[PDB]
Amino acid sequence: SGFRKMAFPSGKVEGCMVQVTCGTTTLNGLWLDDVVYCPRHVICTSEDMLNPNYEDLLIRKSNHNFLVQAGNVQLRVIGHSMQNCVLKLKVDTANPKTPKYKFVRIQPGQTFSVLACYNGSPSGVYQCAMRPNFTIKGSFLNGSCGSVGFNIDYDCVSFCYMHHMELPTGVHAGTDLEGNFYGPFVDRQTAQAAGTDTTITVNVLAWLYAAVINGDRWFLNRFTTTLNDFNLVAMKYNYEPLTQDHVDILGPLSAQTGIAVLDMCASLKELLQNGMNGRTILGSALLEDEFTPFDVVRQCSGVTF
Amino acid sequence: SGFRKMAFPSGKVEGCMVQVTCGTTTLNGLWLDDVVYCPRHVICTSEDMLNPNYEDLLIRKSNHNFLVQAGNVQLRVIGHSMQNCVLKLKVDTANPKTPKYKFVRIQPGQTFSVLACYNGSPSGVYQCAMRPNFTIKGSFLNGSCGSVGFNIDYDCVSFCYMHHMELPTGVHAGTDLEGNFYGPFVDRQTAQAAGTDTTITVNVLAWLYAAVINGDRWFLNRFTTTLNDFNLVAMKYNYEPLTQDHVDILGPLSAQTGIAVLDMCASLKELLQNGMNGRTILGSALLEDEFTPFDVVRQCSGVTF
Ligand SMILES: *C[C@@](C)(O)C(=O)N(c1ccc(C(C)(C)C)cc1)[C@@H](C(=O)NC1CCCCC1)c1cccnc1
Ligand SMILES: *C[C@@](C)(O)C(=O)N(c1ccc(C(C)(C)C)cc1)[C@@H](C(=O)NC1CCCCC1)c1cccnc1
Repeated sequence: SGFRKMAFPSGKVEGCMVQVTCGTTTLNGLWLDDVVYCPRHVICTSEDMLNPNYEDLLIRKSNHNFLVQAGNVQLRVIGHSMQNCVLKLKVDTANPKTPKYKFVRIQPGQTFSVLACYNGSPSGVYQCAMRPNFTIKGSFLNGSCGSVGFNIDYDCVSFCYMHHMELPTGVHAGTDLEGNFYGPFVDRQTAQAAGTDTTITVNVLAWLYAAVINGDRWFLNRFTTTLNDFNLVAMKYNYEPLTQDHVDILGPLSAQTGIAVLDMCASLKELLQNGMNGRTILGSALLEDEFTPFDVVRQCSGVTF
Repeated sequence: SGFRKMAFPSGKVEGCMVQVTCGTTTLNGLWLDDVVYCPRHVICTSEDMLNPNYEDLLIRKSNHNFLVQAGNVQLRVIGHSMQNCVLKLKVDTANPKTPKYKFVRIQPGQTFSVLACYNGSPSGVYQCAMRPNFTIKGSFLNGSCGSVGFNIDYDCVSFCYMHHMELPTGVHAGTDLEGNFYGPFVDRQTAQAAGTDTTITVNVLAWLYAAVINGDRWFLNRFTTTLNDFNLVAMKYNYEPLTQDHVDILGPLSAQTGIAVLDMCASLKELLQNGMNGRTILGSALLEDEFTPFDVVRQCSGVTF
């Protein structure tokens, strides 16, 4: 019983983190087989952070300008390239601790674990979600660039995020591991604003199902509703619209609790119109939207890796 | 910027988890050097879960009845003992992946990371606190016994908790690694109730300091107060009383924000008397008490391991 913001075990990623230095900037790289991956802005200097031409800045750099350390060790760069917004440094030694892995580009509403690193050393692990506006509400300090986000499927690590920057609003932006940013953000010191951040409806429903499984029943009601009529209420409160694919993704939880999806939508509707009245659900006093339906089943059914 | 429930990287503990079977019960053990540690109730059977005599049950068991697996491997038990409520199984192979470690018995209000395991395989990692009534509000399913809680200090793992059981109220109880329970709980299927669960005041203050560091300023007020007068308000709302040691532990955060401890107490007092008025602090709609002063500085100053 119980329900917590649970991250994946980080062991397999810990072994992959290295420190990357170009001139005087030091950030984190990801060492997989014989390639090190890091944000390309490692090659920036102070004055061209406003509008750097990375291609131009790269002509003035050779293999030996990039210093890669894995712990106290030193690795030899024998090649370098730029793929969108990440650098790929080819090194002489394949990581002995490379796990089975793949690169995935996740969708908004999806969640992942973040291993926050500084100087190539892991500091902590937490869960977060890709928000509908393609930011993440992370916990990152100066130096955290190149930290990565991942999901684990048994023995296989799926890398989905590499941290690049903080926006002046305090939320965070980054790329997939092919270096394409999530959202419309660029790796420059310009005015970049996030759009409207709406609530991930299918995740809130999943979280109500978890509450039910754990015995928290007070919000369930007599009412039912329709997809169209719920989405009317969703739009006034800035909730993502619910589709039949979302209804289908909720099937497993519906089956376990005996509660149909549309009856749970009816319960959410009342909580949006009348609030929670100083009550709490699963220890929280607001509707939580960073647990996916899969996050819920894994926590309340015990999937291992 | 940002603030999340952050756990320690779990790599060093992952390598220590093994599967322990006695007859037909399978739970998790902790393999450190040539000893495996697990809850002694692994030797229970169905009918004597009401009141087992562990000493008696142990006379009918020899080394070869205990099966220990580390992954697909099998380890040889060459000795066994009972220390309070844990079994120590002596095996023929020292764990090659033993980290530097120590056993610590933590105090209420202190926090740690939990690696939830099933069948000796890690499932997820999260943070929790030892509550003032010596329970923990964890996330554990059947099979999770023997999962451990730990803090990390650079390279050294401090083990503080081993999970033993769930109470019928849904919270969790366990031992230190010397097998002495936290609280008055016993490893039997009897009516065991937790006492009053009060709020950890020094942790709430620490969390207000984190909010300030992250720019969340709206709760700060003109008032100040006194230790005695704050504790009057604390007792009506079931908050732990604040001592001068607690004031001193908050010194670093006070120094960083320029805000004296007693002025922050004045702000907490108003939030207890008038509530938060539908506002939120650090994304939460209630006062969070599972971050210690050290948790805060580590997150908002970047300690690595
Ligand atoms: C990458 C690193 C380690 O230097 C860093 O911490 N940060 C960063 C990221 C990108 C850049 C440029 C502008 C693309 C070169 C510089 C610095 C900071 C960060 O993003 N600061 C931003 C704040 C205002 C807008 C411009 C830069 C960082 C700080 C906290 C969390 N993540 C990243
Ligand atoms: C240990 C294990 C893996 O069998 C288990 O999951 N649980 C458990 C713990 C202790 C016991 C005895 C009674 C001491 C032998 C039995 C089973 C359960 C658990 O604690 N169930 C309790 C619920 C009602 C009171 C008696 C037992 C468990 C379940 C969920 C989370 N943690 C532990």
